[PDB]
Amino acid sequence: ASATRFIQWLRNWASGRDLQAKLQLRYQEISKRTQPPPKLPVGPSHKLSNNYYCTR
Amino acid sequence: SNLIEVFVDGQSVMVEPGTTVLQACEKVGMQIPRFCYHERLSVAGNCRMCLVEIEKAPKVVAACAMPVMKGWNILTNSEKTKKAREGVMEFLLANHPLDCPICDQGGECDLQDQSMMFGSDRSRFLEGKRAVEDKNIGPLVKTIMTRCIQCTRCIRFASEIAGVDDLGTTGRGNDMQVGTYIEKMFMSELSGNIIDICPVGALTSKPYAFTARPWETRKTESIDVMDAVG
Ligand code: SF4
Ligand code: SF4
Ligand code: FES
Repeated sequence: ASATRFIQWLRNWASGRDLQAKLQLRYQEISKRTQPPPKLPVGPSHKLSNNYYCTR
Repeated sequence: SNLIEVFVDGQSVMVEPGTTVLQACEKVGMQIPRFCYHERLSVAGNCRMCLVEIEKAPKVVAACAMPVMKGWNILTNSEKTKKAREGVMEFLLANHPLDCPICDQGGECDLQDQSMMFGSDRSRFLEGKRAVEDKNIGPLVKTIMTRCIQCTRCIRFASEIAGVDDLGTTGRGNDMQVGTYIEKMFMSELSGNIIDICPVGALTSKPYAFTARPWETRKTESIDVMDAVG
């Protein structure tokens, strides 16, 4: 038998609680193509005035 | 017997009267970033990069211009000297094209080595950049006057040492073109030295053109044959 309902009882019985968190575990919440094009933020520089290398 | 004691960062050095600030700094081991000054050529205060602040003075004087008198404490690493070098470097590169990949000069470039060490990391610049129409000077010297920083060193070279008198400044402000106005084919003796005189990639060898970058080729010393002087 390959039916999940009866098998899930066996794997839970034989040492420790299972059911959730599978071996494969790549079904839901796996985002393909990452995200829409983002904008990377700038640090303490980039913005002009008082950006001398004498201070840095 | 004709010797003046002066201080470079507080260190004693003896110099001949008439010598410049940069000449006095060469004695101790210091080297102020420069663009116009040359060991063989004359003195002009064009670019104003060799700014060095001497204490008890309101304005910063160039290393080219001032002759050293008695009692000066030349400060090379002060708060104002660093801001002077960072300032002018931003002005020099505001109206200079992004040509480092297409430039014949690579690692040998004076603008590259100095802007990394003395100049600022980032530029405030937003809009501008002037473009200069290139003039065909000769088949021996390739000339792209867009990259020229109007330093006036080649003009002095052709006038004082080469003695040909063809190059000259034409126009005012941004619109200043270095070169011959009459579009004359400049070919004379010592014309293969003007490519080495120019600190930037404005004047370059046309027969050499594009083959290797300065860092890639291994240098070897040799005496040149087929010449009387050697
Ligand atoms: S002259 Fe120097 S800084 Fe200017 S494009 Fe050529 S390599 Fe780059
Ligand atoms: S072509 Fe070169 S040497 Fe002549 S003024 Fe321009 S930067 Fe200076
Ligand atoms: S190098 Fe001295 S003013 Fe240009």
